[PDB]
Amino acid sequence: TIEERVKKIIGEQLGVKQEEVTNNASFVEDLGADSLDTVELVMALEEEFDTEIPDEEAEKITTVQAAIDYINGH
Amino acid sequence: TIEERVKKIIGEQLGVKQEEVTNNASFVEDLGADSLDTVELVMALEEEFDTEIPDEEAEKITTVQAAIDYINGH
Amino acid sequence: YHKKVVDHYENPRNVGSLDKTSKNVGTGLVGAPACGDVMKLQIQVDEKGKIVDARFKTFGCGSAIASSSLATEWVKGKTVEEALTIKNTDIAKELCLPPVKLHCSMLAEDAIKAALADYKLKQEP
Amino acid sequence: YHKKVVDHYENPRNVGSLDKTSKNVGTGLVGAPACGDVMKLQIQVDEKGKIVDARFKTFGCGSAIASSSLATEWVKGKTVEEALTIKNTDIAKELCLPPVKLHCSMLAEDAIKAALADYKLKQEP
Amino acid sequence: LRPLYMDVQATTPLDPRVLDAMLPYLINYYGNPHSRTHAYGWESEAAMERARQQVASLIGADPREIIFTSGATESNNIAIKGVARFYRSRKKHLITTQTEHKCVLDSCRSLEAEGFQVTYLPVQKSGIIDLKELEAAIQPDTSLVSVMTVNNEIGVKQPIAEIGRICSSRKVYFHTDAAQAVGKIPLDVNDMKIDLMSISGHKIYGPKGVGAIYIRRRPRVRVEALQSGGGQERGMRSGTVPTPLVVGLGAACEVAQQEMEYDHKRISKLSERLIQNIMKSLPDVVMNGDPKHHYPGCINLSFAYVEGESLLMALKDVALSSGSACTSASLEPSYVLRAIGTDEDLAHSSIRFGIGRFTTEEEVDYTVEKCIQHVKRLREMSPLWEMVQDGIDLKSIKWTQH
Amino acid sequence: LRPLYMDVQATTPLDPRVLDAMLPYLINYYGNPHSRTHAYGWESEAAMERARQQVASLIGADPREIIFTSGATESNNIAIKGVARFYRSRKKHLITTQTEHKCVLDSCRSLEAEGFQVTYLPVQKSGIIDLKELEAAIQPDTSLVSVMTVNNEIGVKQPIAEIGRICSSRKVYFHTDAAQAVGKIPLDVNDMKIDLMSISGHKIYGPKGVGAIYIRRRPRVRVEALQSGGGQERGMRSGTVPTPLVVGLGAACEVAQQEMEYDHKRISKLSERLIQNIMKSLPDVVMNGDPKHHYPGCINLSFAYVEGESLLMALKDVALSSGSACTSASLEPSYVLRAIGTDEDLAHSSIRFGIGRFTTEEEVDYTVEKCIQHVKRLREMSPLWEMVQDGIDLKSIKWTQH
Amino acid sequence: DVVNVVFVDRSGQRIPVSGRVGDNVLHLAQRHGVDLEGACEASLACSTCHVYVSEDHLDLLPPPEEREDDMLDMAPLLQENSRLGCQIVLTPELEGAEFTLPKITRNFYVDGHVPKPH
Amino acid sequence: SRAQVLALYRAMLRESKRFSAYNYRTYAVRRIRDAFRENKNVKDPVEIQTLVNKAKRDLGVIRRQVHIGQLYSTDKLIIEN
Amino acid sequence: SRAQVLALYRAMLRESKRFSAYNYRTYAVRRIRDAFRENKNVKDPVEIQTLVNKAKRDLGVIRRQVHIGQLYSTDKLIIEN
Ligand SMILES: *P(=O)(O)OCC(C)(C)[C@@H](O)C(=O)NCCC(=O)NCCSC(=O)CCCCCCCCCCC
Ligand SMILES: *P(=O)(O)OCC(C)(C)[C@@H](O)C(=O)NCCC(=O)NCCSC(=O)CCCCCCCCCCC
Ligand code: FES
Ligand SMILES: [Fe+2]
Ligand SMILES: [Fe+2]
Repeated sequence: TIEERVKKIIGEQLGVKQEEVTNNASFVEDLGADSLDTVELVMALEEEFDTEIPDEEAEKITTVQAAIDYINGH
Repeated sequence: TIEERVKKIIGEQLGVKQEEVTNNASFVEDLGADSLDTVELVMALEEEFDTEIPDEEAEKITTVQAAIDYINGH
Repeated sequence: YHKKVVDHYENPRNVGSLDKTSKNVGTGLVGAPACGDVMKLQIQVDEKGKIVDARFKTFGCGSAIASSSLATEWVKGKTVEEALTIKNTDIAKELCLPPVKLHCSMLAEDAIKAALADYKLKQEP
Repeated sequence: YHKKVVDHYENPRNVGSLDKTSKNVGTGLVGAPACGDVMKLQIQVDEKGKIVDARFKTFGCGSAIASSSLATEWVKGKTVEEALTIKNTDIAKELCLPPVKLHCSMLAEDAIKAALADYKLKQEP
Repeated sequence: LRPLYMDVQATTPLDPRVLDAMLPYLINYYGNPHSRTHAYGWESEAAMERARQQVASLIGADPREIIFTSGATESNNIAIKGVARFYRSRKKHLITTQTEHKCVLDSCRSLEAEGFQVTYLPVQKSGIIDLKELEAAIQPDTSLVSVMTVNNEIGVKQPIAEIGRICSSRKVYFHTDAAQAVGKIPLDVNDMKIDLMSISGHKIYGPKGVGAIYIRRRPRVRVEALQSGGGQERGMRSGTVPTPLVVGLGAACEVAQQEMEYDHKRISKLSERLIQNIMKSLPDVVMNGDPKHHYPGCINLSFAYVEGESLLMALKDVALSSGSACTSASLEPSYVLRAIGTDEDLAHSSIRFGIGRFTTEEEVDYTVEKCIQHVKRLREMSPLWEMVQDGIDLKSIKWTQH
Repeated sequence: LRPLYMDVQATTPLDPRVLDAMLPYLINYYGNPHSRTHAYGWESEAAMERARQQVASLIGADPREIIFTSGATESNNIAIKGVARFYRSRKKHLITTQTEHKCVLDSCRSLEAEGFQVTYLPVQKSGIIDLKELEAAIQPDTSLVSVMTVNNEIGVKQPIAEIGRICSSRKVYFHTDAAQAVGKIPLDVNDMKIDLMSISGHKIYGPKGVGAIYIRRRPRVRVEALQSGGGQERGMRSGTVPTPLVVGLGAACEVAQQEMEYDHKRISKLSERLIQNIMKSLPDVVMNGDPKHHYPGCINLSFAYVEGESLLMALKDVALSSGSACTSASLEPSYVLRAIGTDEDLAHSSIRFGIGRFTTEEEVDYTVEKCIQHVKRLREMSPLWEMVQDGIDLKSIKWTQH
Repeated sequence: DVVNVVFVDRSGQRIPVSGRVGDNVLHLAQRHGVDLEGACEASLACSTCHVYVSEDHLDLLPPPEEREDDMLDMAPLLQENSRLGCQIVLTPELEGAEFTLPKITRNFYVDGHVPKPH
Repeated sequence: SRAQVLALYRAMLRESKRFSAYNYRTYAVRRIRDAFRENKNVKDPVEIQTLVNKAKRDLGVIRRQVHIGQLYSTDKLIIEN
Repeated sequence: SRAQVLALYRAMLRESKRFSAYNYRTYAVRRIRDAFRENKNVKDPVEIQTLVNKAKRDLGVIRRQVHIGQLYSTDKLIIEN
């Protein structure tokens, strides 16, 4: 499952007890994360799902749904 | 002049008094040079005329005419 | 560390103890002079005069533990007279002990002699 | 090397010689005590008592050559009394000479004094 | 796979910043710094002076007070022997401690063979000297007092500032061996009243084969040089100064000055983690040295009824050190643990753990788990542990030696 | 643009093969070679022994006879002072030459300050000692004879094998300073009957801050250690052995053993070229030292009527060296040129050219051309040259000093 | 204004000297044929004017400056009563002062060479 | 400067994750994260500019050391398994 | 083996010409050209194989040192102008 692994890394990277990672929770407002944490979450996503997310696509990844959509599409 | 420069390096690389360099003189038989000298002559040609001669084309360069034809064509 | 010493250390033979009280068991507890190595070796001798079981417990370096383990299995199967012929040179030659570790083979031989002496001391009327 | 010393060594001023048999020319040839530096400074004095020309030739280190060149350019234009007031401290201060190179400024002053004394002796009845 | 490194007291890995600083002088700037006539020499000299200023800035000294050496062994030799020989005509007595490093102790012994008198001060159970004992031990003909800043084996910290105040009041030169302290705890030569100090490059993530000694200029301390030659390093250490090595030492000192507070916080956290996790799972484990005056990066623990070398052999995947006599090339028992009053069998049971700039929590946890398992196994093998379980006192045993 | 390097006698650039050999121990294998209990120490110890065998193979010795040091200065100090102090109870006399290096000479001077008698043998005008003079100078209480293999300033070669034969016949320990000879001319300790030998890493394209001393095992030579400590290096040099530096030294010795013949043939050709081209264009240029017993890589020329420092300043684009007192920090005249009988003004005019493994024919001819032009320019500036051109003898001048 | 001092040379010979107030010890020794090197001529660069001062007068000199102390670091056979002779000036308090020449200097003359007077 | 700081942080992390040696890799990652979080609330543009320049120098050092350590690489540690 | 030897010779020359330092570049070029011409008449295949293995090791050393010297490069010599 792709989105299961996406939620797992988001939970591991942000420390949200693997239960607040919904399909509409934002990284900055809902979850507790700043810009550096977002950078690291993007890099962790890149490491698990082997790829090279460009800057434009990385800036669009602000929610769990956005991350899931990018990983599934690519 | 392209072939003038080709003859100049051939003469410099082989030590032939800049007068033995002609359009049908071979590097091994007519001029005095071994395969190592031929390797170095090819590399010198590559340096002067900026290019990357492949192995197949380098093996075809046994005469001054062959060197001139390759340099002029490329 | 030589591979023989490493083998004996990581797979020691006959680690344990034997009931001190039993008539047919000798216990040898010895210590090294210029270091803290302490060896306890116990043997069991049957009615025929043959050593059927042996155990050890060693407080000491890896070479000491290897010497103790090697001395135990070497002791198993022999008689008292044969076991009295096990010198330290043989133990050290088998384990490839350097000069600084010769105290281990010396202490192992001392433990063997102490156990054998304890046994007949027990076998005296 | 300090840049002033380098400039004087790179572009020396008034290298050459003068007719030492002439009445109005004094020659000073001096040497350093603890090393091989040798200086020859010559000056030309006009009828008014003013120094109109100066030359030098130096066997020595770059600092010595710079000191001699600077001494020539400072000696041109002055009188004998004014030239008697140039000091090795001034030469060393201008060239920024480290302590080990103070022998150069000392030798340059000695050369100036020797040339002036030579001229005065030549101008004696 | 390679084992984990927890032996930072023995030596440290080279910091990548230090290597980056060194490489240009190993490739292009290879000139002799003592060549006075050309640009290779000039650039080498400039780099060497830059490194001197970096070291002086780290310890709060003037750059002219720093002399480069080949290591803290050479620095200790220079301090002790040079001071003692220079003031030989009036002063013939030296003071040091029983827990000093071997270079200091052997210099003092060879001076005793040279006619000097040496007092070896005892230490308390905590590993700290008694200021009353030092004050009573100072004689009118005392030349030098040598006390190390951080002990390399148990990590206790001596009261350097108090010792320096006492020495200054008594007009005695005070030397400290700071090889294990530089770049790890704050040091100020003027605040402490230090007259000489030894520094080692490879204890502070710098290169091996280089060191430095601090020698006070005001009021002037004199030493008699041990290495004869052309008069390099103000006449006190002849020979060619190894420009890449001294550049690396200077870069390491700058990095340490930048990183000390963060490093100390991290290491203190890691050290408490290691100590608490070991003690909460293993009975009969004691720390050697006093926690109140301890550098957390050097942890010396005794595992009762288990021999230290056997434990080390069991911990094949972790690089460590032990004070047991069976790890000595000459069966030397640990004189530091003897000096602090440790009983001999516990001294044979001591293990030294090192936590430095690059240690990870992952490594600490792995070491703790392996130690717990292997101490349990070796205690199941231990006759001393069996006898203790049976209530038979170990002191009362009549061991049959030979 | 950077100047050309022709100062190999002062120091050499690092060979890329040596750097390639060193780097793994500066990155990954950073353990202490004296750590007896883990794999980092074991691998460091193995690399050190490999390097020791490499050095011993280069000089024809058993590996057990090689002691690693911090350089040839330390090696010379160890040889001279250790031998003299160890045999102090019977032998009180030492022999060396007037042209030796400063470390050897200063060790002998400091020994003269602790009661020893030292004889400084004169040399002939060729720079070669007189064997009859040495044989007459040997006393029944003579301990040590020290003569360097290749002079660092004029490049003359002493008859080392003959000296060793004489010393063996007289039962006198023979030491040679081979810092400028190792890896450049053949050396065999047993054929030459050498008892002690000094080696320097950075003179043979190895790293700075490392060296070695050969000490003969059969019959045994003893020294008294100068550096007290833990007993490393068979008790003769305490301290941590710098594994990267000793690995580099071993690699450099192996490379020199493989490349010596080719290097000597090329260097000899280049040296002949430089000397002939200088002499065919400049009058009044003399070579210091005898060509018949000369190492071609060290060329010492005197340019009459031109001061050496001024010539060096004129050659701003070439790194060179001079014997002039004006290049000395204390105005020291050249004692080597004094010893071979060079008149002072010529000694003030001497230039040392170095030709090594990396010198090119391009560089040699550039140096020759610049030298010719600038010597002509400085002679046109020279009052001595003017006086000579006028027939006024320089010896007859009554110079007015002060 | 006459200061009477004594120079002790390497051989042990004692040389009485009748100096003056304001005199310089190096120049005063060289004027009287005492072989004190003094290469740099009181420029504080060579350290070869090194002398030993007698204990009864050492404390009567002005204390050395750190430039003098730095140059003394370079002098072989340094002692607690070591001074640079080129930095010492004669005062009436220095009556009877003795200056002993050290056996060697910073510059190497193991062949026995003696530099000409400066 | 926020975009420049984020880009520099990303570049530092990505290049530091390419360290061959475990100790250097873990240390560089931790240190960069701790330093950027430590200086999160700085206000003075001069101080921010200084920190940025220092970080560029550190990134250069990291690049060179990563490449050298890839040229000279050894086996992995026991805990990396 | 002739083609293999010629290819090895070409690779060694091509990479040695990329040395940043003048001394190393000139030395490596001259040394390779002298050694290959020196061993031009060897006949024992064992000796040829040994020489080829040595040359491969040397080529590896040259590659690493060229890259490191490009990472740490200085100005040119006065004669390269
Ligand atoms: P995000 O919500 O935008 O928040 C993050 C930032 C920093 C972008 C934001 O808070 C902000 O703009 N704050 C203003 C101050 C600022 O810019 N802070 C960061 C300054 S730059 C900095 O801290 C560099 C630190 C470099 C450390 C290098 C470590 C190298 C280690 C090498 C080991 C070998
Ligand atoms: P051409 O007519 O083909 O003739 C040339 C060859 C060599 C191809 C031909 O003569 C031949 O095959 N001869 C047989 C013997 C032979 O192969 N000789 C060469 C063997 S390989 C060799 O000599 C390798 C030398 C390596 C030198 C390394 C230099 C390293 C420098 C390092 C600087 C830091
Ligand atoms: S004369 Fe040179 S220091 Fe006194
Ligand atoms: Fe043991
Ligand atoms: Fe001069």
